[PDB]
Amino acid sequence: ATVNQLVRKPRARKVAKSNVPALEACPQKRGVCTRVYTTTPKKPNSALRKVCRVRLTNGFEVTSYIGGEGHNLQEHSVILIRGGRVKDLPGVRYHTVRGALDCSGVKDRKQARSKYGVKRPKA
Amino acid sequence: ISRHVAIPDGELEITAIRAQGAGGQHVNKTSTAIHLRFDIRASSLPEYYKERLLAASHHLISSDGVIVIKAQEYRSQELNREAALARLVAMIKELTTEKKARRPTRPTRASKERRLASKAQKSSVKAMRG
Amino acid sequence: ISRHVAIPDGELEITAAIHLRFDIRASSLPEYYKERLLAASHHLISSDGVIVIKAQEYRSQELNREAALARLVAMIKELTT
RNA sequence: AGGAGGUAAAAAUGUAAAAA
RNA sequence: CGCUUACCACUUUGUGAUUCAUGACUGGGGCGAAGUCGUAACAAGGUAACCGUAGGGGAACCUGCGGUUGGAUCACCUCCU
RNA sequence: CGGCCGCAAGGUUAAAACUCAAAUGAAUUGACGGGGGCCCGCACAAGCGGUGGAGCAUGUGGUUUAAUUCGAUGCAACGCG
RNA sequence: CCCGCAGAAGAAGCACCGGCUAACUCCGUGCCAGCAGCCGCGGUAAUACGGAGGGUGCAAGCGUUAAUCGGAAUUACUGGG
Repeated sequence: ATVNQLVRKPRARKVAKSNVPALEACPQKRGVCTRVYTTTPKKPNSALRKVCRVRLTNGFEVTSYIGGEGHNLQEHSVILIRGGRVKDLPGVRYHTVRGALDCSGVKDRKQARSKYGVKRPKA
Repeated sequence: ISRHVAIPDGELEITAIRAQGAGGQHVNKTSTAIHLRFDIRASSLPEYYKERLLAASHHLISSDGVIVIKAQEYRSQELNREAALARLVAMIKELTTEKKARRPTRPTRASKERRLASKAQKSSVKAMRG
Repeated sequence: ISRHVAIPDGELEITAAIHLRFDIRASSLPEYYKERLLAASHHLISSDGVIVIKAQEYRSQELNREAALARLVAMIKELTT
């Protein structure tokens, strides 16, 4: 307020933090993908989450989430990664793109098959 | 259960040299009453516990696992002889200790107060469309 | 230099689908570690030393025979240290 | 009805025995 | 033409500045509670609380000094007029 | 952290990573208070007689058993169904 | 571009269906497996997990991801405390 204060120090634009620091303006990224383990979510939920630790192409070791029943990764097999938090397991903020190089689709997903990358069974 | 001291007679090489430090002309001349053994890794008594002595970083044991202990406490050589045999079983039998991992743990009554806690919030969140 | 030989199958009182065996106190492993064995308070071990082994997860009979015996020797090596 | 004095004492936790 | 002189780039040496990786170990923080110790604060929370400061202490915190109200509490018994 | 100041304690200026969908204010209905006021009840007090100690009857837990049927299981289960 | 043969021949999927936000039931699994942008759904009837039927949106495109402005008068000169 009080214009003289304003002309000396302008209106500060709030530089927002990007939620996914994989690489700015980058839709997907691939990784070596090691360390497949399971830890517990927080107070609301109760389960066992299958997560993975990926060595990125630009060299960032972050943890991602394998959305689905289909487990197709063991200490290797390069997969595709997209942004998305699951908010129950704190620390993870990425989704493994189901339908990647070595990550096949999940079986019996007869509804909503674009996600989980399953092609159409002609029968 | 049953455990008995073995110490392979002859399989353990034993040398003898003079002592260090001060102590007149009896410590630099006939001070060969001092020991310095040699327990190669080729000995292998338990065979599988043996490989745990080799990869085990420690002093008084080289890279080839010759296990060299220089005894220097008193004048008597029979004293350092037993003093050494004691430092071996103190080093060897101190690494036999295969501590148990025995894990992990798991909630026993979390769901007994946590699940009931949420179930109490799940019923309160009904304020919306009538 | 201290040859180890934990010879099982001796003075036993193995009672039992899922095992509930006991261990005789008047013998096996002498006074130096026997007092260390008789001075453990974990309420699995009673006030006598006829230890009530309640191994029930290793379903099968012969399996729980040795698993409770495994519960025995593991408890033994801990208390013989 | 205004008014001034004096009058009182220690005591935790809410899985709490039930698992390895 | 050859030679010579001044200038400049790569290269070199020495010494600083800054930045970025990394480093046994170490400080504190967040998060996970499913354990251990205590119960400080929220009622006068059982010693009102908090703020600054100094010292103390396994932990919350304790104590001294000074300050703030973002503190509760006025029942009765003797008596004068 | 760097700068700045300080005998020192430290002060002043002032981050970010990470993490959460909350944190906060006033006020309202309650509820609780080792807060206050008032009042009642075999609540206390004033008394009398009992239980708990003994034996037996009966119910329950535990234990044992081929089965010892099942349910109730602070007050308000336990001479209960 | 026009004339002619032309058997419908050769030509529709995708997401979603708890609220927000248009649209519902049954079955299988039982705080397990899993879903999710936000609040959250799940402990043997799951209008939210999977599948099935039906429905709604959009269409040779439809989703998800990422990024910008918007909503945000949450940098407010217009237009804040």
